[PDB]
Amino acid sequence: PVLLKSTETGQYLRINPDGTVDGTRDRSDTHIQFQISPEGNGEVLLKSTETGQYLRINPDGTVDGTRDRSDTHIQFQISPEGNGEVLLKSTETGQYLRINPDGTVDGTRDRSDTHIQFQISPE
Ligand SMILES: [Cl-]
Repeated sequence: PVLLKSTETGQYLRINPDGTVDGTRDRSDTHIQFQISPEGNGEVLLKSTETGQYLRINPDGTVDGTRDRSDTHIQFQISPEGNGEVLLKSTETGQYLRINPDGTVDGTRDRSDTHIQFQISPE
């Protein structure tokens, strides 16, 4: 498993069993563990290790978890950002995953937003 941490706020992405997605600094939470798996030849899915849910950025910018493997909004591209940092971009909507300082998680098309930078680390 890997962890997905917001560089700016030091919060880890978490998919809760209720399907909501938020950020936490609780390193002991089992729900911050992810598996990155291939989808076709150029994309990835980001799946919760403990709940089996996939991260989804909806067209309206909300971010939640789903187990619907047919959903077209669970596909991501990971793009290097210099240093050990990456952006996590929805292929379908062109939105970047963002963790806000209040712990909410959402999507934005603004590539200059400081809250879209992530560091991926083995657990
Ligand atoms: Cl905020």
